[PDB]
Amino acid sequence: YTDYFFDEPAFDLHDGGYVPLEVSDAPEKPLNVPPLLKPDKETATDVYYTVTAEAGETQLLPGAKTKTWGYNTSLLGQTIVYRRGQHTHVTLKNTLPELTTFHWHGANVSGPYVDGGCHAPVYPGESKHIDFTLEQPATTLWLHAHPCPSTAEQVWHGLAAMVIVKDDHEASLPLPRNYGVDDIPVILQDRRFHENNQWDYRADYDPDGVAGPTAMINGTINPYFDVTTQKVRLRFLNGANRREWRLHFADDLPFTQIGGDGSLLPEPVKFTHLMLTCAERAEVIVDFGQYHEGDEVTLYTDDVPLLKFRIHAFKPDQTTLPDKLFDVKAPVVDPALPVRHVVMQGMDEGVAIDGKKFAMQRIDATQPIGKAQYWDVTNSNDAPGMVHPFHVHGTQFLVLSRNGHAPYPNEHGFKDTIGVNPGETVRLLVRFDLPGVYMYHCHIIEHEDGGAAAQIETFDP
Amino acid sequence: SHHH
Ligand SMILES: [Cu+2]
Ligand SMILES: [Cu+2]
Ligand SMILES: [Cu+2]
Ligand SMILES: [Cu+2]
Ligand SMILES: [Cu+2]
Ligand SMILES: [Cu+2]
Ligand SMILES: [Cu+2]
Repeated sequence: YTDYFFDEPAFDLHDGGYVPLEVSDAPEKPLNVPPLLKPDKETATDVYYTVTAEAGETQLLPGAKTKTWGYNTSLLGQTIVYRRGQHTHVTLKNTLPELTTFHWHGANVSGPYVDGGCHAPVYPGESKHIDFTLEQPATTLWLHAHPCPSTAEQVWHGLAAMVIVKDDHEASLPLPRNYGVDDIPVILQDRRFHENNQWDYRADYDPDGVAGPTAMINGTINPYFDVTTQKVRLRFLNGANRREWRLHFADDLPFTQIGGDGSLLPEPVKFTHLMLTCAERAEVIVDFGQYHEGDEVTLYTDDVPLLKFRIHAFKPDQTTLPDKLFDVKAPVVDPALPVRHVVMQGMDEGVAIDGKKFAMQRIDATQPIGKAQYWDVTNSNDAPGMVHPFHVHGTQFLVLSRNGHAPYPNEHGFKDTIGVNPGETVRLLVRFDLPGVYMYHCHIIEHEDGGAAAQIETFDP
Repeated sequence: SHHH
């Protein structure tokens, strides 16, 4: 028995071109925690932010600095806090040598301009302004680049940032919430270092997914984290181009998932082993109560150590989580509407959706706003296949079934990305609140760039 | 506990 929910035969580690992680010989160092991006101005009703994509240099390994890109920093980005109900104004500035896109993955905003996908280019040296008001539950989202094609290369350079959404309900729960002390991002990525400590996407390119052997956690090699509280909230984001993370602690220390892509979970779910596909988020609580000062607990993926938790002195907490975290209010399907069938096909260069590759001017589907529809999403890859993380812009969906059976224990909240196993049909409940144009695609980023993407137009009827 |  595998400890994870996905189908073992389909794990990334069965690919012929699989790249194992190796522990780097680089020095151990403190986990970089990206600072909170300070607003330009904030009132209760409004918040103003400037977000600048920029090119710089980061000391990742001894010797030469790695050339990297980031938002408001050299690599990755400062964490951006949004609040449900607050009118948000954002100045998007591009100081890169390439055009880019500012994609708010999981933010229910209008498409395709505010959404910041393929049709929202910001050229070098120019600025754009956007505004929106999030009307969605508290969760962890993220920002990343999304020029079509060239998404994979821009993310590789380092254009990803964690986005936190706050709401009244979540503020009232007994959760670690002191950012950088007991509540931290865990942005899981891999890279390959070449001569002079540089990255080289083009040398490492593979149409089925790029992965390197060195794990990078919040832009840090060989990180440790100093624990100064009994409980810690980890916001896991899989920011890798392709790699799956199979997370567990030494000695199978339990942890509890309280959150998924789009919302808190309806109920807490206890885990010893958690698998995350690309773009998935999982918020977990780890209780270090059994441990004493000077102890050490290692977070692993498979047999490879990722992050070392060094236990300092902490005040007792021993709080309980309620049995119910969040009320999931499922919409009613519109019974006039057919079941939508979406089929992901191919591997390597042959990836496609419903028989076609992406065309920027072509609309592939329509759906009325405010009306929930069943989407049946199929991964048609015969064995041996791979888990395809399917993502829909502009919405948070609910998962109803997997091959006619229950979703996984941690998939009863709102989600925007779901891993579809080979041969599997998952049934989703999908509603768009806002009119415009939205993409759906595989979130193995090389698959997206290789054309495994379609666009849907939503309209007011 | 090795993994896989
Ligand atoms: Cu206003
Ligand atoms: Cu404005
Ligand atoms: Cu994304
Ligand atoms: Cu997205
Ligand atoms: Cu184990
Ligand atoms: Cu996308
Ligand atoms: Cu794919």
